[PDB]
Amino acid sequence: GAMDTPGPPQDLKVKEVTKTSVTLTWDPPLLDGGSKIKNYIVEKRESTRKAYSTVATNCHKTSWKVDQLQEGCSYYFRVLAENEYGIGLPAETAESVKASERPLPPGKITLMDVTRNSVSLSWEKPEHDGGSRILGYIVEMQTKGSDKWATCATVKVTEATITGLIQGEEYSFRVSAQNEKGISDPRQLSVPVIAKD
Repeated sequence: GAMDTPGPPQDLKVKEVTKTSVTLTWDPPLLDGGSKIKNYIVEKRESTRKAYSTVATNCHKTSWKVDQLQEGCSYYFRVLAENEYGIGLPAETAESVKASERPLPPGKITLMDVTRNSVSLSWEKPEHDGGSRILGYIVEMQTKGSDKWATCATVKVTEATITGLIQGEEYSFRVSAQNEKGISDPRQLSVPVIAKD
């Protein structure tokens, strides 16, 4: 049949993303051009650059982890199959991917006020945002006796007052930071709080 370089890799996608790396996965071309695919070539393009940079020339599996990326920058990726006639058609990712990840947790939670029906909390911003700006915080509460944590506030500022508490009941609180990539581990307030006064 046809004698040619190979068709494009199929279903190229980004499997995982961190502030320093992206893992790619794909499937073999539907057409090899009549000669065995010897290897794949993997390339990256920081989105402001006109030229790709080659990351691997002898990739022998349908996956590759591209590392040493620059935090906060966005990238396109390209994979080509190669046979004895040379380099095949490119598969390129449809959208750019930003090298960033979910943030670190907020700083230590500080208990600011307690009354018979409320608790006020304050915290510092995360030590690092993972490369994507903090969008806000999720406060969760646990009531004595419960096997669950429940969201009790979603705020953009670094403080929250939780109202509607029962006098004499004991509550625990934790806070997580969120950005466009995900949500940090929660940081729990160091001690439970009895609603009183």
